[PDB]
Amino acid sequence: NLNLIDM
Amino acid sequence: NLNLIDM
Amino acid sequence: MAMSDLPIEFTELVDLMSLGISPQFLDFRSTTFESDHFVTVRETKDGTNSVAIVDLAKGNEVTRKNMGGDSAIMHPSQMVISVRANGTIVQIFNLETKSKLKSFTLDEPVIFWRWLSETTLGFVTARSILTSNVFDGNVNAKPQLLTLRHANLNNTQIINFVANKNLDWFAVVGILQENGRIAGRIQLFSKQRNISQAIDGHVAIFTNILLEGNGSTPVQVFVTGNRNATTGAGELRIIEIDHDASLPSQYQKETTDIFFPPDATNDFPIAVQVSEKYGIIYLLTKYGFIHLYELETGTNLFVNRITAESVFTAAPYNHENGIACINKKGQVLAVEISTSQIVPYILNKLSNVALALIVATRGGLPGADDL
Repeated sequence: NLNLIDM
Repeated sequence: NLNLIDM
Repeated sequence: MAMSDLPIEFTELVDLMSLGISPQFLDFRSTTFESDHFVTVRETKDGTNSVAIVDLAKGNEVTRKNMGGDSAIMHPSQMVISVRANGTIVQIFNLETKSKLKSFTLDEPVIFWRWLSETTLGFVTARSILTSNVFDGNVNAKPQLLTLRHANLNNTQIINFVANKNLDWFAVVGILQENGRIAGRIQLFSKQRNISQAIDGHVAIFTNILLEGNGSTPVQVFVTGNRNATTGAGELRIIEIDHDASLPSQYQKETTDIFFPPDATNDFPIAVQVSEKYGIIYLLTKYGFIHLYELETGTNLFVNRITAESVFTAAPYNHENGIACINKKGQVLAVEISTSQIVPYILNKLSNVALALIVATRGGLPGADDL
């Protein structure tokens, strides 16, 4: 799974 | 029933 | 700066110690604050618990009741109290109609709770995150599992649980000691994707912004503030979630420094609230500093000290247009922008015409007619 957000 | 608050 | 030129309005809503509240109950566990409508103080006297409900919307009227539980919160707007005993027995009552809305006993104790919306109460256990539709009419229905807690929140004190208006994005915040400082950890969860992400942060909130091109349809952003426990570096971040591909304008990620003065080594962010209407972020530190940021750009507008005594809790103020907090001396303090001075302040003190236009246009505020 990708990050939900760029952080 | 138990009542947690005395109404 | 002269008081008439401040870009904020400051108000002491009440001094709790003037109502006869003892300072031994002024702490995060005992004096709870879900909204600027009410403060609930759990008192113990000679072995017997009671609750004092302070109605900030009704001249600080105090309603006192004996109770058998040891933790209590009020609803954001209604005279609905939620009481738990030792994390397991939970009862929620409408104090007006006298009626019991929820009554159940949990096998796994609730260790933190917070209203997520006007309809939904959030619960965090040692292992799990749950929500209850408190007003669904099924009194004995237990909270529904949302997701398991992420391991990054292990060994934290849970201090907040927030959601978006759609109730499909969520954040749980915990703090722990690290490197002689307080570090913040956040579990972000997308219900639609059934995925969590662990991030560093002390504060979090979901909000909405109307951008040029997007008509009256808002885009959603997640706002978070952090102070790195190793470096001491403070950072606010604002990031889009769930971009609607039908809308022409997207929210470009913004990052801004959170200023900490040299002698504030052990300070960190304790709360963040947002005015959707005006596009203003209010970030409060534990030591009592307020920081304002504009939502579209992330620009830091203003920093000031609202209290010298430490803040232990905070909530939205004035229909979520500002922020309120409670300090260790029992003062309930509120900040919102001055609608008459904010644009002149940006124009004259910050000398930022573009930003003045943004704020004036979004909020319909005076001071920008000659630009």
